[PDB]
Amino acid sequence: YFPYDYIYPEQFSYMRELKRTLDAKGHGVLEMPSGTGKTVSLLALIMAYQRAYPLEVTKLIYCSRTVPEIEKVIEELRKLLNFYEKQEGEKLPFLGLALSSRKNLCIHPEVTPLRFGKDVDGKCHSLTASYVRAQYQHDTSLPHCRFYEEFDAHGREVPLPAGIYNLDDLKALGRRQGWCPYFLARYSILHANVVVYSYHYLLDPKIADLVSKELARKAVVVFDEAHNIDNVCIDSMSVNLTRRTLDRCQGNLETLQKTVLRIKETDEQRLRDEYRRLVEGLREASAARETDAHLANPVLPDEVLQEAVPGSIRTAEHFLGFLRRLLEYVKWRLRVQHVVQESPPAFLSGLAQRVCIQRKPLRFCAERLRSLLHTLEITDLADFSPLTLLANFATLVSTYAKGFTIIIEPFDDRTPTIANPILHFSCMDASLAIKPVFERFQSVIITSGTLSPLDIYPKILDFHPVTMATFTMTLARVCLCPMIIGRGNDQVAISSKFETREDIAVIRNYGNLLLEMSAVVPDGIVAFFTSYQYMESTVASWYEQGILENIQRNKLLFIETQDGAETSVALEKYQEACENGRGAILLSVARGKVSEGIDFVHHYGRAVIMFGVPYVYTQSRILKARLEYLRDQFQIRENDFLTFDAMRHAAQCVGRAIRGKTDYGLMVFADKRFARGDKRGKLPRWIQEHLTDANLNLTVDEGVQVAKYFLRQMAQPFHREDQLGLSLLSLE
Amino acid sequence: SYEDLYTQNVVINMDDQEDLHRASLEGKSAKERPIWLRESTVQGAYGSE
Amino acid sequence: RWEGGYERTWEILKEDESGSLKATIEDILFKAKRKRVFEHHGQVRLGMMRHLYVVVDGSRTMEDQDLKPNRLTCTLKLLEYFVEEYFDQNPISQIGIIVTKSKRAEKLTELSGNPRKHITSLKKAVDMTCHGEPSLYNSLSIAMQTLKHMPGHTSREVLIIFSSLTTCDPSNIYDLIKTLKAAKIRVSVIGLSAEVRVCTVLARETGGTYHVILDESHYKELLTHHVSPPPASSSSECSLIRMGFPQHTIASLSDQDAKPSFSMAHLDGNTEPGLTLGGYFCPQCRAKYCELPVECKICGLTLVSAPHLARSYHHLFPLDAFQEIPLEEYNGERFCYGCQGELKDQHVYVCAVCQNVFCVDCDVFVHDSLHCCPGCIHKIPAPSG
Amino acid sequence: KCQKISPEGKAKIQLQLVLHAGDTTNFHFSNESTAVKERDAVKDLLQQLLPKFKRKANKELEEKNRMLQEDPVLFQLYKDLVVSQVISAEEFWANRLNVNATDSSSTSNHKQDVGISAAFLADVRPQTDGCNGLRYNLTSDIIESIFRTYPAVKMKYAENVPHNMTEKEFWTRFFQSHYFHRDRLNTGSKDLFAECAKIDEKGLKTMVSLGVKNPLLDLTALEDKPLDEGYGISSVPSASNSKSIKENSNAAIIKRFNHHSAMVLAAGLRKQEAQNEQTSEPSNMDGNSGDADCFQPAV
Amino acid sequence: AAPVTAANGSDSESETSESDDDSPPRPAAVAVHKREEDEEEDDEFEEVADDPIVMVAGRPFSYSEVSQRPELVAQMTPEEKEAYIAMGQRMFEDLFE
Ligand code: SF4
Ligand SMILES: [Zn+2]
Ligand SMILES: [Zn+2]
Ligand SMILES: [Zn+2]
Repeated sequence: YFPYDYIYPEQFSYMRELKRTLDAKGHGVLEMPSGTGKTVSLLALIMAYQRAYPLEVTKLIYCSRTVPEIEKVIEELRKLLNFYEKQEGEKLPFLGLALSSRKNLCIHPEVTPLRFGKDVDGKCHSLTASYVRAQYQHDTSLPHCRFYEEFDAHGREVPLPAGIYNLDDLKALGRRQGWCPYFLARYSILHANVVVYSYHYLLDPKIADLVSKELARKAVVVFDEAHNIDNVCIDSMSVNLTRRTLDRCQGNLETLQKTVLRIKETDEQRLRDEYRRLVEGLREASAARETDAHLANPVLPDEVLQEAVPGSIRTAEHFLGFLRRLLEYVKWRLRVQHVVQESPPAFLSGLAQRVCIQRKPLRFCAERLRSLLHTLEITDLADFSPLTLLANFATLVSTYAKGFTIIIEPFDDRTPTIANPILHFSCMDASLAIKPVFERFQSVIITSGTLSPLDIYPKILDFHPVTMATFTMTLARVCLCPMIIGRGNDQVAISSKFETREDIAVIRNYGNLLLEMSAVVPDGIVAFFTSYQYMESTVASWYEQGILENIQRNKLLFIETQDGAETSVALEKYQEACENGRGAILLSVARGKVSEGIDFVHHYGRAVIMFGVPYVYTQSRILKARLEYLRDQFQIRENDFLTFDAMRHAAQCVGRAIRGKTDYGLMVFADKRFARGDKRGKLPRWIQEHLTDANLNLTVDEGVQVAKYFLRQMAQPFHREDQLGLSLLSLE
Repeated sequence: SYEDLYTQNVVINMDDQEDLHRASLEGKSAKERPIWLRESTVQGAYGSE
Repeated sequence: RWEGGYERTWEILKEDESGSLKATIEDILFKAKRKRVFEHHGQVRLGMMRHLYVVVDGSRTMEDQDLKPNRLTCTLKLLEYFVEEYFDQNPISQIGIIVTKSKRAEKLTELSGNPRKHITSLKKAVDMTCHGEPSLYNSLSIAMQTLKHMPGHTSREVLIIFSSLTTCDPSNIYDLIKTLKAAKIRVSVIGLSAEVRVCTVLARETGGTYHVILDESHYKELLTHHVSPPPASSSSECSLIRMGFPQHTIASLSDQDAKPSFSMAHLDGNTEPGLTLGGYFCPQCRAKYCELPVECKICGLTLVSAPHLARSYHHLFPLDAFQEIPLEEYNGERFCYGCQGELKDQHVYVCAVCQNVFCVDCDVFVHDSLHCCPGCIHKIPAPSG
Repeated sequence: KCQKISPEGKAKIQLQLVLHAGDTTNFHFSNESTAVKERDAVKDLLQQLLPKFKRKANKELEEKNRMLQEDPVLFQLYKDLVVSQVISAEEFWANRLNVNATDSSSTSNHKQDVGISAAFLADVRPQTDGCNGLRYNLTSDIIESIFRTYPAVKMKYAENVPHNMTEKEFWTRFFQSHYFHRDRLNTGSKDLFAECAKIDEKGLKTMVSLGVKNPLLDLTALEDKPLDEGYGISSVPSASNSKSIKENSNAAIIKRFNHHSAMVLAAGLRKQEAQNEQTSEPSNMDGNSGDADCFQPAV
Repeated sequence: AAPVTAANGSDSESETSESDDDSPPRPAAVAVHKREEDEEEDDEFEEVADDPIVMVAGRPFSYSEVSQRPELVAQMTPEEKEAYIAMGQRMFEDLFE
């Protein structure tokens, strides 16, 4: 038993769900809204299992979606370790591995404070296993990467580290006795009772290593916030190419020609000596760490990538074969970007007719390009990163162009103009990135609160026998207060799904309701719009009538920008004003950058405003191809897929202001489209406990009076309310 | 950051004040003063009570 | 398509007599009345002297239609009852009235213990215009400078009442919390609607409470709790000397008009002139003036007598009620100790010292004015005599 | 700004009052009594009679003697006790005058309002509209709010006036577009842009030194990890590049964002110098639905 | 006796003001008048500016109506001349300056 939070009851329902998974042995779906303790109650049942002496093989890899939430999972798992470590008396060891790669890497001051992740890790690996593997020992070239050599020493040895560590625990241990996040991460993957990281590593058929053994029906995988999986399984394996990246790929390719040209006959013989070893060999020592950086296993739903380096017989012969893959690609890409065209067999069959080669050297050219510089290795990833984007695009053609498509949007179509052309090559059936995950492990359990419409869940085409919702029995319903404002028989103008600045009735209603809510909300207000086009037209219209000027009198304005550099500095100013002075207001987009995972609470933003249904632009041809393929599997579900993606992002912007129970958040759906759809693909605990009362056909005048009930009754819960259990589960 | 102009200046002075409220009485007389009608019953007057 | 749904809606709304047969509106009323919470907090302090500076908000938000269409006449009118009740139970203590308007903090009344001066001053604020933009740092920094002159022996708490504006923080009030603690002062914040978190920590670090008014009846109950001194105990505030013990005189012998009355022209009591009938005088200076417990102007200390001055503070000290005991046999004398008759409707309250049975009219008077038990005179002084 | 009327040829008579933000409100006259003689009277009496204001120019002091000079009634008591050599000057500033000098000491250095986040933010909107038309300053220091928001004006006014130029030609340069706040000035946009960049750099170092929760830092490394930028490139797809609309409506909002968000932060750094560290209490991480109110003082 | 000396005030001082204007007299006669006809020979709307009443020989007239006529400038009482300069702080302050 884990004495901490009051008993609803809730752990009794989560205990039965974890028992049928091991018996049925399949994927399970569990609804865990943000209003219920999905961390204290979950981690209390998970360590009872870590002590499963009977259960022969028991694992957990647990993920999340943001780098702060990793740390959140850590700390919460810390304390439940604390208490029944105290309670059960004699403590058995533990490990939870927050495995953060790039952005949490290097302790050398020369390397660390350059801003990006990938390029600087290329400088790191170029130093470690490109200059100090080639120049294998020296005095200046072979840089003081001294604790990699300390890893060499204690990787020969056997330590036993203590427990689950933070991200900064491993940097502080970097200073003291913990070594490299990567390499200690390797030694601790060798035995780890719990590794916590992001699910983007597993759901990416490229550099995914599965960090598992050869067992295909063992281990336990637990996902977190896996509601938005339809796009991750497609955007991960998606590849693209622009004229700017293609121009740099051709410029850096000429530098490689001058490297081989200046090689005489003595050094040239050493390059051909390793070519024979790679053919007769198959377990090369370079497959331990350099595989994770370069394209590891692009054919994840198939087998591993290991061939007898085809398409090469000499060193200079491989350069001409790769040069034809660049001089012909620039001639085929520029000729198809003149007009619009969408045909998967146009690029697959067109490339084979021009370049008269086989599908074997074009498939393995990505791995051979990395091994080409391993022999000379005097290079570095800064000059190799533009060459990787071209080799990654060719890999998705020899064994993936038989089920994908090519979208060409050159002349003004959600893409840059003629100054920077771009082509699209994504997927449709979001199941190729999750099928190897279900086959490599035993059972995978996803935990999402906003994922409530389960009728559209078979989009992934995967079985799910474990299905259960969550109601959370609560005495006082002052936790949340969903409200729907849609004017009605007074103006009926509140929706704008295909209108820009043609009318001023809907824009005026959005400013009149927001101005009144800015004086009654006790803290901050976190509003969201539809897209970037309708958001800029609404703010610009308030400058003429004089609506945004009155908002500046009370709260401070915060609008999401476009660049990622000015976005991080804008959120820090919002968190400082809401905690020190008066809570400000957020005017962003439902799919912007403050909607992925901010975890803002009461002292940051306890009010949620939704301006219309957050739909998507289906007129674009980058999304129509993803929906056209659904008609081959589901004909009648051509419209329900758009409703799911619209209500999922709407609940995601709502399921963030509250985390425990005493947060008391407020959400507003100021749109008339929320009429009958609020009783189907919505939260089951909102229909019976909130949406039962008549509060859907409200207007601007009525929406303020209803909002006063949540802002006035909230002052009563102050001393004690729903306190059941008495730290003993009520003897249940 | 664009640029704007035309008729953008600052006004400074030091005068006015001293006797300004005395003019509000004359302008208010142009409207209508609050008063009832000339009550006259030519018989018996009231008695408050 | 309106009549297609309006015609069928009236058919259901017309048959509203069927809902009256069910006991829904009746079963909830009997269950909501039995919900008697019990959170007795020991709000009591040995310190008899208290200095308070009530802050009254005068912004444009004092006209919202909440409890009444004119909020400006809701705080000013109910504050007169708090001032009259303050001098009723604590006549030796005094309060202050500080308003805030036009981004300024203008102190209305001074630090005096005149009940008539504070009541009549609130009626003048009716014609006061409500501009807006309230300032909390201005009305709080001035109150500390005046309160600093008081010697360290009192609670020197500060009361702040505003219209529950969304975080009334001018410019970082958290930096002032480290300064207010050095002055050993206390801040009390009262809310009216929305929650104020920037003032909740201020009421906890300095020493006080935070409550939000929910109804007109809740605002009167909260002011009663502030009549008692805040429960605390310090070591640097426990030194005081020279207490003024005046005596009541009539300034006459047989007739009031035959004598020059009291509080006239040539009399030294020129603070509040007029035509009264009597007053107090300092035993160490023989200075006759108003009989109101105020600070004299010849010594430098307030008047703390004993009959109807210092006793009012001790009369509120025994704050305790009575307990209950259920039974299923109908027995227990059923004779009240004060009014003989009872009620005979499941109402048995006994005492924890003398065990006396009271009715519904006697138990209310105990916790409101009697403050003790009549049986403690015919039982406790019995063995000692 | 300017008013418009109707000529003698037009049968209708409408009055138009052009404001400053582009709002034009028409006023069609309908006075049945006298309209021909009053449609010009409204025009004439609004142009032949314009209000004015007063600017006090007197040397101020900081000693306690200022409290007696401002009140001629209270000053008579100081001449009857101290000047009349009947008592001592120390006895008057002890108990006779103590309840008045305390409250009057706070209004000797009070610059309009102390706050900037709530007590003054609700009144800074009508003060940051430095345009022309017909507007004029008031008696109180109305230009002090610009000094708290634009630190570069304080240095340019003391190092060049009355050095190079005087007050007759200096204020209209900075106020060439105060409502726009990012116009181009030949007087020194170089000093104004460098001052705004220093405030944005100083305010950014304060947030980096703290760092309690920055989810946007990992969003960059999350998209760059799979070597895919199919979503970050299509940031604002307004589909209006040659029309000068995408870089016009967006630029007019983001530029005003850095002026209003950094205004509160710049005023807060000049008060406590970022020494509070945002409270920093361990109760922020704790989110349990319980309490610990068991210790009752004085019970 | 008590090491406190905290006093009051945190950032409210400076030097108040007394530096908003105080400029030597330089302008005199106005030269601005805008337009009075009917814009570019149009209709409906007409441009109307400002023009205070100046006293000239005891007869009320506009300020700019007298400055445009040199025969009405030197023919006035010296007492009204001091007011003619003080009235110049309107169009010289609204425009230019
Ligand atoms: S290995 Fe560990 S230390 Fe050496 S570069 Fe990568 S981080 Fe920096
Ligand atoms: Zn005395
Ligand atoms: Zn009784
Ligand atoms: Zn008793």
